[PDB]
Amino acid sequence: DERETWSGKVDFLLSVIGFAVDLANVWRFPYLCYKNGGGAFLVPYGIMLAVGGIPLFYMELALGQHNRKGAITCWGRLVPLFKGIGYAVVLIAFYVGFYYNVIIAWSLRFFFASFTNSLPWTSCNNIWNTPNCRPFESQGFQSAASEYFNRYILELNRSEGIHDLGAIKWDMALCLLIVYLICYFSLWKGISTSGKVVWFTALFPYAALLILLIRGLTLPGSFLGIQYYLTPNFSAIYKAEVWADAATQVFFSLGPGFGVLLAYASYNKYHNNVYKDALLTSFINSATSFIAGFVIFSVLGYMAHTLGVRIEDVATEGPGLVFVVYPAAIATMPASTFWALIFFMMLATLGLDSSFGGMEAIITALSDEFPKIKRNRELFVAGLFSLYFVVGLASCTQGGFYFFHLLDRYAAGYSILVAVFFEAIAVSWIYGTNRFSEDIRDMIGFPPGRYWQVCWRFVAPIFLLFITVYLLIGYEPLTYADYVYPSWANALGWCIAGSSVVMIPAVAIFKLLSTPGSLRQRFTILTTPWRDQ
Amino acid sequence: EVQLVESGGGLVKPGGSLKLSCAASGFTFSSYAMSWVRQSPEKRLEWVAEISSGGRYIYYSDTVTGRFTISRDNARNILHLEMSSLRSEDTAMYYCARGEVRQRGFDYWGQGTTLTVSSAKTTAPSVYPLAPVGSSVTLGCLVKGYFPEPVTLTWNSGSLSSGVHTFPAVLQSDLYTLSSSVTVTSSTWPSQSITCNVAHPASSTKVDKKIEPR
Amino acid sequence: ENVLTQSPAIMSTSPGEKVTMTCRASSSVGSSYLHWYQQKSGASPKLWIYSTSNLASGVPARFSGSGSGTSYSLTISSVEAEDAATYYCQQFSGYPLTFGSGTKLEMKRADAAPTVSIFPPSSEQLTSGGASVVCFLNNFYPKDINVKWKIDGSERQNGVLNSWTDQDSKDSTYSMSSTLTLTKDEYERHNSYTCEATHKTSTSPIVKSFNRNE
Ligand SMILES: CC(C)CCC[C@@H](C)[C@H]1CC[C@H]2[C@@H]3CC=C4C[C@@H](O)CC[C@]4(C)[C@H]3CC[C@]12C
Ligand SMILES: CC(C)CCC[C@@H](C)[C@H]1CC[C@H]2[C@@H]3CC=C4C[C@@H](O)CC[C@]4(C)[C@H]3CC[C@]12C
Ligand SMILES: COC(=O)[C@H]1[C@@H](c2ccc(F)cc2)C[C@@H]2CC[C@H]1N2C
Ligand SMILES: [Cl-]
Ligand code: NA
Ligand code: NA
Repeated sequence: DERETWSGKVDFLLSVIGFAVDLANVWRFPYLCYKNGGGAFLVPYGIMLAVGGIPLFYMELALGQHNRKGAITCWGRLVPLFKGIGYAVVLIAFYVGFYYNVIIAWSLRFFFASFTNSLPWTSCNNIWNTPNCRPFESQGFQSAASEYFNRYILELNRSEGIHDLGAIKWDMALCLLIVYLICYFSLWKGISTSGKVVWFTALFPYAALLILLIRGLTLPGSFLGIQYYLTPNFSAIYKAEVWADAATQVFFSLGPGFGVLLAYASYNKYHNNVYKDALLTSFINSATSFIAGFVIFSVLGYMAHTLGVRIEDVATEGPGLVFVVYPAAIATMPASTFWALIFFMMLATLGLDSSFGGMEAIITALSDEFPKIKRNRELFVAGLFSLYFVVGLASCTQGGFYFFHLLDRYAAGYSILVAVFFEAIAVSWIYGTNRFSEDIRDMIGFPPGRYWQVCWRFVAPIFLLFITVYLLIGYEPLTYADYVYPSWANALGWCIAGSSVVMIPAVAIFKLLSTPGSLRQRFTILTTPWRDQ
Repeated sequence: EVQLVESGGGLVKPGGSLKLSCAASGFTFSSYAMSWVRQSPEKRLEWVAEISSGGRYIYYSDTVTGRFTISRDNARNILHLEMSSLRSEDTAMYYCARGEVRQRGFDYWGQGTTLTVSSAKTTAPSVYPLAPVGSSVTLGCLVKGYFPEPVTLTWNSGSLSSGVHTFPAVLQSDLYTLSSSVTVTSSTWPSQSITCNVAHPASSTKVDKKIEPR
Repeated sequence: ENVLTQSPAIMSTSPGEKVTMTCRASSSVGSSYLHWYQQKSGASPKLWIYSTSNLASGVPARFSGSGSGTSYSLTISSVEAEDAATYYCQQFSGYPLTFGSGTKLEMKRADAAPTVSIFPPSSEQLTSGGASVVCFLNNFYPKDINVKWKIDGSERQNGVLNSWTDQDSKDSTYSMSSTLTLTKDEYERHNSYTCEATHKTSTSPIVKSFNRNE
């Protein structure tokens, strides 16, 4: 009956804080505030967070602390018919590990390359440069920080597509190995250590954000970047695309449906106030994004003033923001080597605690389903990370970015949405809100308010569908720069995107032919919760 | 709006079994965790059993567990409590409460039903008129040797409300002895016919005892 | 169990005074899990103060709550007569749930001497073979009084039944009924009957005697 528990309350919180906080809080968010009406964007963001995000963030956490088991077993016990939810969710977190950990590797490679008196990405007279190189971003040209990250670090120029991955960057394979070594000795003996490793990975970014906020705000032209960041424009409120961007970002920044919030909370005490944990964590997540926004744009404004570069050419999203745009600015300011070291170290610690939970979601949900590998945690996570590293060598290739970009757009993008959708429908309609409220009451003390109950069954499916429907609208064949992916790569992507949620009906169908009885007397069996004995 | 009524209850011999019920009204019953709380004759409160809004989580006290069985019927809005192997300690006024929110406690309490677990047998009371061997004359009404509680004593069919003192029953030799005094003017009686009435339901004994001088 | 102890058990107080009842737990109790209940006589309890300090609905602002860990206290700023009841504290921290022993509020009054009335055994009781001499003691304060049975100048101290009443809600006095129960024979070998009330209101007892030869 007894499983292990967090060796301290903060361990759990820092684990959930650490997972939820991501580089997406750095480059997805401050960009969205920029393009969708400044401070006015906080209104659809705030509302979508209140009625959509936090309710879902709460739900999975509550399920974790209640059913006390991983993603596969929790949904198997909740609703036997939709046990496939547990399966679809876990291997989603398995696919992500194939491309997400290469971001941390990039951050380490830059950290190792920052040990110098003159940063290598400042000049345009290097071995890797082209005549189209300029000291900073410009319309029609390339920058020094861009060609460094592209032609030297990635050597992406030597690739003609995903069909041609080229050679293997062993300086990159080393960094990837280093990452998996760190993720290894952190999750190897479980929450006893992983609940302590997060004390660094989830706290250091805030330390770095502090001294980057100070450095960023002392720069000349820092206040100008703040204006670009938060100058109100309530015309965006009328735009549904803004409400979509607000809804999307809110949902993807809290990250339910990875079975990690489910896994993490499953190590909590049964009578732990999980309601306070959900509200606290979700806020800090959104608050972290807000803080990071100042850090970026104070530096971004500094470039648009004392370096003479258009704000349109620096207000960038994606990895380009912190691998090209931001380091270029650091290179100009005094004590550049210092800011460069702590910035890339921040980026590394921003992904580790997220990767921890992503991997932990796998290990935990598998240990509760198959008792054999629970006694074999070390030997299992050995082969798992070895598989990650082996396949991860494809990410360390010259055309490794093309493989990374394919998985990024397919593996987690759509697979999550229709998985979390079935999560909300199962709990609120199949399982039912009235007995879910009964569980939470028995745990923390009080049944959820009418607000959370309405949000869980009416607002949540609409919210998720509203996001899913617009992501369908803005779809266009996978493209990066000039390179258009061949339609077999897109087909390959949809397979990886489909191999997840294909578990929902498949397991439902397979677990429907058993056990014996009429059609009506089997839906009853497969909707009967495990705790009716 | 919110109203809780407790039925069942009565006299049960040791080892026996009785089912108490609670009829709810004025709220969505399937949204409030009910709970039984009993009160010993020395006016001491003691929690017995809690049942969830869906009746999936059950909590008992250790002095009670193994014997009692709290039950719920959210369809007809009724709360049950089935008792077995009763002992004399279980003698109390059992209340019906709805403590759905823990950090608040029981917000509404029912009227309460009385359970007496004794081996003693029901006997009828003997009512004795008490008459004086003065500004105001005081006479009495002795009700001796009945079981179990309770009884209903009033004066002149309850026309009088004060000047009257009804003393509580005191158990002795498995029998209760109750008394009551009424004070009137020296004019009023004996010119009036003041009478003591006593009503003991358990034994079907209804008496009136008009009091006379010398 | 998490036994709650309240002090003090009976508390006397004249209207206007400030009173403080305490509630200490054997184990540490969450602050938002301790609640208070008021139970007036002959009525079911009511939620009075939930979550330590938060007053319930309908509770006047004269009430307050304070405390933490293993020490809590309810406090009435200015006591009114309608606050005369018994107050139970209750911890919700863990199961099984436990109530405090409870504290009892009783108003203060200018001390009054009892109106003692003595009664001969009814002729009907003498027919059955018994003889109960009843002695009523009405309207005194404070509650503690001591009755004294004497027959023919000799102190008889066995076979009597005492019964006090609850504090009156109008004049705040008490009343007691002593019932010397005798067999008819023992009733007749003996000449006289006397009940004496030794109260603090008087230096010497209030005596009441009657005889059959008159
Ligand atoms: C912009 C950054 C700095 C802060 C983000 C604002 C967020 C954290 C705020 C704004 C509006 C807030 C919500 C307003 C409404 C409620 C109802 C309440 O019963 C639960 C909390 C909840 C859901 C709040 C949660 C926190 C909330 C979502
Ligand atoms: C603008 C930046 C620099 C502010 C830095 C924010 C830091 C200091 C804040 C944000 C989140 C906070 C943590 C949130 C979670 C907990 C759990 C709580 O039980 C102990 C405090 C602790 C551990 C907090 C410590 C302080 C904290 C780390
Ligand atoms: C690609 O998807 C993600 O990165 C999600 C999350 C995460 C989930 C799984 C994983 F293996 C690594 C990270 C990290 C943070 C929280 C949810 C969402 N991210 C914004
Ligand atoms: Cl965010
Ligand atoms: Na995030
Ligand atoms: Na992270």
